[PDB]
Amino acid sequence: HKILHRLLQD
Amino acid sequence: HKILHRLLQ
Amino acid sequence: HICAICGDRSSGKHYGVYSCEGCKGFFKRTVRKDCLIDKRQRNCQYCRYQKCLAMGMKREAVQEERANEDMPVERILEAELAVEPVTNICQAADKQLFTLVEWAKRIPHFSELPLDDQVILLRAGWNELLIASFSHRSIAVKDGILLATGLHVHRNSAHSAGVGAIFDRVLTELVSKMRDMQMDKTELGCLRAIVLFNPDSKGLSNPAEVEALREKVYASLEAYCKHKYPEQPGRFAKLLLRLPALRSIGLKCLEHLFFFKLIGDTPIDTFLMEMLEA
Amino acid sequence: PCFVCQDKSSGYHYGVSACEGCKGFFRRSIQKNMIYTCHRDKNCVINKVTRNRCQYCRLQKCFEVGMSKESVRTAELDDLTEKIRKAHQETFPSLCQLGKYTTNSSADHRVRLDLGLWDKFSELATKCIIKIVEFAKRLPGFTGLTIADQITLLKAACLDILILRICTRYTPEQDTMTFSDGLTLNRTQMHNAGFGPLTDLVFTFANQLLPLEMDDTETGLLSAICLICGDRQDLEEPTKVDKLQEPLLEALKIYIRKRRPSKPHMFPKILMKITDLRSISAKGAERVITLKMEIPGSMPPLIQEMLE
DNA sequence: CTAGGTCAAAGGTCAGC
DNA sequence: GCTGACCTTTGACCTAG
Ligand SMILES: CC1=C(/C=C/C(C)=C\C=C\C(C)=C\C(=O)O)C(C)(C)CCC1
Ligand SMILES: CC1=C(/C=C/C(C)=C\C=C\C(C)=C\C(=O)O)C(C)(C)CCC1
Ligand SMILES: [Zn+2]
Ligand SMILES: [Zn+2]
Ligand SMILES: [Zn+2]
Ligand SMILES: [Zn+2]
Repeated sequence: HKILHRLLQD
Repeated sequence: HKILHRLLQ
Repeated sequence: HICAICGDRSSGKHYGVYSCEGCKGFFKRTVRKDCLIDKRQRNCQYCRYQKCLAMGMKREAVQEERANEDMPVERILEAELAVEPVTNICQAADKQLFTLVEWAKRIPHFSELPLDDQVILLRAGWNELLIASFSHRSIAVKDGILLATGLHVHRNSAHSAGVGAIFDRVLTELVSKMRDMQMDKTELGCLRAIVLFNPDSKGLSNPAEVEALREKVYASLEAYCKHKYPEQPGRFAKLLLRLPALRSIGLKCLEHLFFFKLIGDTPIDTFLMEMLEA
Repeated sequence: PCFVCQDKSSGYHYGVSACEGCKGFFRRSIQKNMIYTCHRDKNCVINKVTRNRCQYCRLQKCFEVGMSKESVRTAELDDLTEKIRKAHQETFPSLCQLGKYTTNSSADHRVRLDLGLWDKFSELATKCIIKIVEFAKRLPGFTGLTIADQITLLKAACLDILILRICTRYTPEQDTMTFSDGLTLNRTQMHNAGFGPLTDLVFTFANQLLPLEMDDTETGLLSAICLICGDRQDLEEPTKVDKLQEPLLEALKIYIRKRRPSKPHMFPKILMKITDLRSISAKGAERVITLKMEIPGSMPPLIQEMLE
């Protein structure tokens, strides 16, 4: 999914 | 491994 | 055979006069950019330059025009400080993956690169990154490794579930070598910065900048090996040589995790499960 | 007149009228296989007052006026460099010295395997393995070594040597590779001969070797470094292997930057092609055991003896 | 008369102060 | 930023076939 994408999100 | 030995010596 | 300007040692004639290298460079730069004089006191532009012209130097003989500071080891030093059987190692892998995402944001130009580029670079060589992490973390202990949760894993217990050949591959080709050559934390973060800036990764949007950052990592790590270990002539080359073994181990390493996944026995954490499922 | 820099001639040198400076420049460039990079538009005109400025422009003008490349005919660590150049050039003839030919056996679209090309490719493979061991012998200090450890290094690096050598025989304009006897195969024939899934990546490696502009010396030294590696398992004297490979690394660096002043970053890249070579040979080793069952007869002796 | 080879004298780099 | 010790490259001159 976007777990890494959301971990770098903020 | 005959080939290797014969080749080396 | 003595310099006719300041009495220094001379190898031959320059610009028409016996001279040394200092007067040579001084005259050349003075012509390009437009008081007793001996080697003790040659450093007044008049005298120096005026004595060069007086002894016979010709301005027409001059021909025409023919630890770094963008990837400094400074940021790697800051990075490695900033962050730093089978089921336990998957545990430590998942715990470390968050800190790897954090370790990405401390490389000088990792933040400025694009949205897709971050995710691709990070989940392209994550296993080699963390394998380098605990491989460098396992220098003290002999035949075992130390995880991110303070777990010692070694010998037949590490060899219990048919996972000993790869463990010995890491111990022999990575841990014991890093220990035998005493690799600094800086050099570790440089190697992991090279593994990080992989331009041969799939789907990369404008990978030329990634490869360029890898170039600056090459140069900065090399100059760092020039300053830190000048006695060791081959320090940059043989520490680079560590990367092939890292990829070879990471391959069979990752495939072990692949079959382990597709049999459903090992409880794998979700964040770890992502990187295995592209 | 000098057709390059419009200077006084000294005779007809290398095919055109040239001065002494451009003559020495062309001889030094061809003899040392130099690689020049221009810092401008590569348009830099060369004459009496504007000389140098860019070496690539001067050499380019030498080739534009018609100078014949064909007419052309520290030291401690360079000795072994020239030695390995001799060994690799005498154990593997370079691509531009083979009167190559072609065949038409399964040459259009891919099949699972062609028995005849697998046959000719098999004798070619045995031959090139023999010459691989011959290249190993002529390396400095490889003979005076543990026989079990020599067999270890050859068993571990044979596929890497094969992939590197066969990828230094690639033709980009035709997408073809050429073997040691002149047999030239296209990508389809390479697949049908017994490469299969390796093909795509192997050819990939070939293209990845094109920007590096490696010559015979760099290929020989890289081959020796892949051979002499202290990371191979089951080694009885690994530290002496590492010590034996250090001067090969340093000589490779000195040579690479000797031929490239404006690109002092090519040694880590050429050295890091090993990182891909490891995976390619790693999948090829089991590609052999996939070829085990598809052949009706059996695997040739040296191929299976050196690849397992 | 043109190859290859030589070496004084141009060019350049880059720690160290 | 200038300095100067240390290295590379150029080209006029030379010898051989
Ligand atoms: C090499 C190794 C494994 C893979 C580990 C991965 C993919 C990441 C490790 C992260 C850690 C454990 C970091 C740390 O210690 O801080 C597996 C499971 C194949 C079994 C043998 C040991
Ligand atoms: C040995 C061989 C294989 C690879 C050969 C490679 C990668 C290069 C061969 C180059 C030759 C044979 C060059 C020459 O003709 O000199 C593979 C893995 C397909 C399996 C079958 C036997
Ligand atoms: Zn002086
Ligand atoms: Zn004064
Ligand atoms: Zn000219
Ligand atoms: Zn130019």
